[PDB]
Amino acid sequence: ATSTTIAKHIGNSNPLIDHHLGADPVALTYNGRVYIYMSSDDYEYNSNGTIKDNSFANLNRVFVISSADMVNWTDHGAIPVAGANGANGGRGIAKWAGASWAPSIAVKKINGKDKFFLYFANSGGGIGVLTADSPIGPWTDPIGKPLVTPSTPGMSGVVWLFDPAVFVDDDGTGYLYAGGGVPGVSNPTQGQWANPKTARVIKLGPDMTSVVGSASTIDAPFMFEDSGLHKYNGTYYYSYCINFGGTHPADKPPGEIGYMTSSSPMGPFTYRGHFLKNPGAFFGGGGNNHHAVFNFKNEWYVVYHAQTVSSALFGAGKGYRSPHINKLVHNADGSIQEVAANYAGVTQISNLNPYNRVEAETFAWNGRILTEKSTAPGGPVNNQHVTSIQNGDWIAVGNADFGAGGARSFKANVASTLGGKIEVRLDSADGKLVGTLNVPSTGGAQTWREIETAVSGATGVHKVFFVFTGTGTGNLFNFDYWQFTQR
Ligand SMILES: OCC1O[C@@H](O)[C@H](O)[C@@H](O)[C@@H]1O[C@@H]1O[C@H](CO)[C@@H](O[C@@H]2O[C@H](CO)[C@H](O[C@@H]3O[C@H](CO)[C@@H](O)[C@H](O)[C@H]3O)[C@H](O)[C@H]2O)[C@H](O)[C@H]1O
Ligand SMILES: [Ca+2]
Ligand code: NA
Ligand code: NA
Repeated sequence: ATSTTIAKHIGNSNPLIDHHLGADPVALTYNGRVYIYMSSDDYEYNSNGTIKDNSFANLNRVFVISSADMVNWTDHGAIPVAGANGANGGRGIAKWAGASWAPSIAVKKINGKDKFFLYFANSGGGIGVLTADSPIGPWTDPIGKPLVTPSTPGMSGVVWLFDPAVFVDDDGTGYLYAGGGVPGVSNPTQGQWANPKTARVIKLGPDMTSVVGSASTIDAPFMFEDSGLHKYNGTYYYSYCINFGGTHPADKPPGEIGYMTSSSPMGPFTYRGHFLKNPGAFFGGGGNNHHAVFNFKNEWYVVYHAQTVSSALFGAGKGYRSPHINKLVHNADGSIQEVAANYAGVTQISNLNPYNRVEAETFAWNGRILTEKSTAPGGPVNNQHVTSIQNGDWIAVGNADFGAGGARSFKANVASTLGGKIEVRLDSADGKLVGTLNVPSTGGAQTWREIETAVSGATGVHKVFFVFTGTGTGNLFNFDYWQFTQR
């Protein structure tokens, strides 16, 4: 049914979202929210409409979601990064780039103001950067040529010049890690598998949109891709995905996330071991492994991908990937424990306040809707709405705190051709009905009205379900934001 959750099931926190896909995740922690930026995985089909394996043909945008609590995620839509080959309908930002794989994100205070930098790979040929004054844009290409190419000093022996990771150190110096691939083309020797020497680190200029000096090689044993950097107790941890070829020793298992430490961001690094098995080990099958380690609201986590949504829909992952987050633990000696990747994920860290404007596209669970960029007046940058709403569809938030006094009323911004209803229920999709909002015909799908209705019996902490009903097909209404009022 639908009606039913695809993969992220009520009470579980992984995958983070399941109303569309998101590969190669990276995290930015910024002023009480974590933002996750992702390659734009999107199904490819044979001409007869049957699913086929991901060939990365759709990897020309960056999807962005954010959360204050690890359970409810705001969908910020897509950044149209790639602008070459007519990509993104002429509205792509980096006109030189045909692709925008594997984003990295950084924030640095420049001239007294926080500036944001989004890095990406134009497939395996070069890394670019876009800039913005907020974590969600709007975005500018201040170069627009690649930032790093094989002609950048120190980058010549890189096989795949991709998968950037950008770190801003405590002294404000930025560093870019990148590269991967295995030399030897169709058939690497054992020694080429064991020491590809294709990983690189280069210092960035103060502006974060230039490099200084030359790149240094990081000799990551069995390097493949997926550079990562985090800093824990004054030590720099370079992490990466271990390759799949050649014989491997016990301590460098194929397709797992390995890590190295150094007292300096540019090395020398020493291999320490491995902390994330292949997603296939946990969720069945196998595929590429991509990750980022981050500290959010004082806890260490890893964001990574797995084929958990595509598998649920098609009965095979086919290379189509979804974001997951689990806790990461450093030991007293500075080594990292194996991450227990799972569906349960991270328990909600803070309650949601239902008395502020909350985007309709801020939800923890759904069955089964879509989000798209919204014609509603006002709203946040790249404001989205919930759409593809049919009778019996629903969305839900985790742990909204109505307080002891509870809610007086409920408001929703909606656009509808024929009208419908939003039932507000506590705890479950068939739970206590605290109100029902009648969505009128507004004049059309792009004509917006804020509607208010009474609620009663909404006190304390509950999951909240918004259950959609109406007659006729197809889309009952679009749904932009909501807000409760306090008793
Ligand atoms: O090989 C065994 C194996 O074990 C199985 O149980 C698992 O299911 C598999 O995951 C695993 O196979 C490996 O799977 C990973 C995940 O996709 C592959 O890595 C990708 O390699 C290809 C290259 O063929 C990709 O696409 C290439 O990217 C370059 C970047 O420059 C680009 O030029 C071009 O479009 C492609 O050639 C990705 O880059 C990798 O993630 C292993 O190849 C595969 O053996
Ligand atoms: Ca909205
Ligand atoms: Na990455
Ligand atoms: Na639907």
